[PDB]
Amino acid sequence: MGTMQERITTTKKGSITSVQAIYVPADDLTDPAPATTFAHLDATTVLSRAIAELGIYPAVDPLDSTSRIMDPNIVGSEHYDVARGVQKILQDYKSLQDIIAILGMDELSEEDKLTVSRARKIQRFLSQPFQVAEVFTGHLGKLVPLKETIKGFQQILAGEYDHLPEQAFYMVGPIEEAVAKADKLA
Amino acid sequence: MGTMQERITTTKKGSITSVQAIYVPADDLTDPAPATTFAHLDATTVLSRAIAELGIYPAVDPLDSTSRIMDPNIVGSEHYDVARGVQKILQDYKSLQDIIAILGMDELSEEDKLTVSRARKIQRFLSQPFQVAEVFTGHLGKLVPLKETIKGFQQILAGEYDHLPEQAFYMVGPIEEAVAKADKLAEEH
Amino acid sequence: MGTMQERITTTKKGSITSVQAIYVPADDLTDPAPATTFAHLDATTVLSRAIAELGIYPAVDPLDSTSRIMDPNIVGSEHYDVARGVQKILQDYKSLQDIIAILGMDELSEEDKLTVSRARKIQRFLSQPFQVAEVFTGHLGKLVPLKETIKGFQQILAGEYDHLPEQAFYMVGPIEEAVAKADKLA
Amino acid sequence: PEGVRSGAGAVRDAGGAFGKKEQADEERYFRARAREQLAALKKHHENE
Amino acid sequence: ATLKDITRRLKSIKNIQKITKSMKMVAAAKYARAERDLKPARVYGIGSLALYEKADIKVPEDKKKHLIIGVSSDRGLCGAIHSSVAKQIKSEVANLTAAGKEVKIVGVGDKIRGILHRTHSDQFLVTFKEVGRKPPTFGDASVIALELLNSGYEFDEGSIIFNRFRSVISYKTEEKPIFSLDTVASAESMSIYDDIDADVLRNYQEYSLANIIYYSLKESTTSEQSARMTAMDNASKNASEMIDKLTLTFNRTRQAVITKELIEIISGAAAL
Repeated sequence: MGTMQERITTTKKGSITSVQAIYVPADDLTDPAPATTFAHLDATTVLSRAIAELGIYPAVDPLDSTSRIMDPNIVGSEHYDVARGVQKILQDYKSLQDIIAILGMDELSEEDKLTVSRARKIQRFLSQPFQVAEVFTGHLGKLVPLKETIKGFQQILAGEYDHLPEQAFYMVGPIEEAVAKADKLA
Repeated sequence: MGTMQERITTTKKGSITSVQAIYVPADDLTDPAPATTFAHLDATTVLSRAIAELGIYPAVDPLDSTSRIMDPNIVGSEHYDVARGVQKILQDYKSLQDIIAILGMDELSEEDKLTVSRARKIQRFLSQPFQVAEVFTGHLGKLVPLKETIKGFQQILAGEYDHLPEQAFYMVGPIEEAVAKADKLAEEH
Repeated sequence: MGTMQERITTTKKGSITSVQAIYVPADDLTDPAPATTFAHLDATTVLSRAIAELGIYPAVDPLDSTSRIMDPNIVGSEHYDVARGVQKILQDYKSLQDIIAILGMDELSEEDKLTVSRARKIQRFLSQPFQVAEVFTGHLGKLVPLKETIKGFQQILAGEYDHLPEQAFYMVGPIEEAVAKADKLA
Repeated sequence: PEGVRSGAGAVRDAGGAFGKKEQADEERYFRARAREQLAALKKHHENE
Repeated sequence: ATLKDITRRLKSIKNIQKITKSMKMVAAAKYARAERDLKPARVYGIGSLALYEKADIKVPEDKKKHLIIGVSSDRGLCGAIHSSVAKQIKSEVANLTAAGKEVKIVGVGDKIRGILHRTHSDQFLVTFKEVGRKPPTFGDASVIALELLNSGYEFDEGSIIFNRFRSVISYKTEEKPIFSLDTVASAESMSIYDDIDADVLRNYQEYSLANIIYYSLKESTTSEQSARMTAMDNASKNASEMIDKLTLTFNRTRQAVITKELIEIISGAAAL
């Protein structure tokens, strides 16, 4: 494994990047086959079926996937704080969803009803249409730069777009098309 | 194993009826010696140690024995339905024993209590005193024909003996002896 | 091993007293090396990591240590009765662990609660401070005579100290130090 | 499919505390009813 | 320490956890209905006791003994609900016997009878059963009050002990006095009421007894349900904690068995 994996690096002329698929035997993460591979990995991407049930595409689990360059010394300060806040809100929404199924919806305080709506909007701003499926669904593909992603999530986290309906954020690119689509509705 | 086993057969010139005893090391049925023997047989009886510790003899496991002529077109419909009805309630008994572990016996619904009461009586009636074991048990042996065997279980499944204690169905022959045992038990009380 | 061990004996010309330390690989007592040394000993002392985790020093297992001279006709009747009583009490408390670990203390009757309290009090009193460990523990060494230990365990078995907290029997010498530490810790 | 899957009756197969606790309760509960059934049998047979 | 023991022990806890998890929701569903009906009964219960509140009545030092009533159910797995009541029941009798009275204890609920049977078997006057399976009603209080008066025992004082629902996570134990004795009722402060008679007061005390009993039962049920829900939550937390270490132990043993069984084949092949 070492002799093969050490030829994929970044030299002065260029670089090579690899995406690999993993199968864990017997659901044991300490088996010698996957334990040796995990020493070379720098990121993970988890695809789940429950996300696909809600109608989210691509079905990437946000709380289960991880990276390693997610550090203030590398990616910066603003990027790190925004990506921390989104995880915090999406984590607390899942814990409070358990209460709503036992005590009832009336036990929620005033702040909870606001956090729930913000989480419900964020969970729909993460979807995106793809170009390779253009003909099947008849929608143009979108390619968002990094700056627009940071700004769009930061402004939703602030609470600025707290009057538009939920469905304005579904299957859109940058933040402007959401307000335009909300303008068209109603 | 295959070379030897193929010579014990009933060809067109005669008949051979064979009975073979097989030893299972450490009560493990996945061992390679008993594992490769199931394919050579037409009927199997599996003895278990859990049943023997309850005091029921012979300790035959009722949910792990099989035969090839258990078909509605060979033994009739009544005989087939009675056996399947017994096995279904014996399987249903197991699931109720998890609930009783956490919550007590008295919190169960009345239908569950009736199911458990019938299953316990069915379990006892399968035991029988043998004739070569008179030194151990101290009773005389019994033999039961087939029609009484069918009718006794059909009546217990119907619910005609819900007013008798369990002990009357233990170590008896036909169904006629359980009530005669219960009457003597009532007289001696 | 038998060739070497048979020479360390006591004969009609002198006496030899042996103290040996033995090691168990990967906390396993069924390994072939330490499992053949049990037949060459007259007294055994087994140490456990789980007891050391709870903070009881020395971490001696009381249900796995034996000696050859534990009989009424050598040590006397009173000593033997006290030892058998404490071992029975210790054994009984171990058989309730599964129920306590799930259902909780409230399901027990009164006698079971009393046995649990007495066993938990007895466990503390078996610890002791050593003199060679004063440098890195901040305590003072102690040395108990035999009669005081016998009487202190008799008194606990008789229930004379059921009104004291269980934390007063921790890291002391003779029984008189438990009442004073309890008095200070009012 | 790869992991450990349980079944029916696994509580009484391990033979821990809960299995014996389960067994004794059934024994007591069905030891109680036989007295009433025998008494009612004697009364019925004496009456007729 | 073999593989079979680990497998069996894992498979038992896997079922225990699901049983507790399924038992939690039923207690939540019952607690909702139990909370719903408390409000209409609270005003009735408070309205029954206004007269004794306005005109203070104090019992004298007599020797007709008390009538202590404790309320509970027939089901366990509810934390320390019954123990708190049984704690004060035996506390009061010591003070009562310090003065010296022929006190008797009546308990509704089988657990109360079971806990205190050993030390107070003689003081038991009468006990009830079949409580807690279905929600209580006024008819049950009527039956209890009717069966209480027919007893030849007579009292000058009495009290009833119950658990009062305070919050979804807390409750308080308390008791209320009874002045159902006619003689103590006829005092100076009652002179303001000017259309009374002995028959009227006898009937009035008769009704007040049933009112207090009904109020106590409807208070106790909700607290019992709200405690059972929490107990069934903690049990599933503990089971989930155990099934996580057992899996790691199982995996390690599974790898060790394969390595040990491969070494033997290699060793027996080399020696030929």
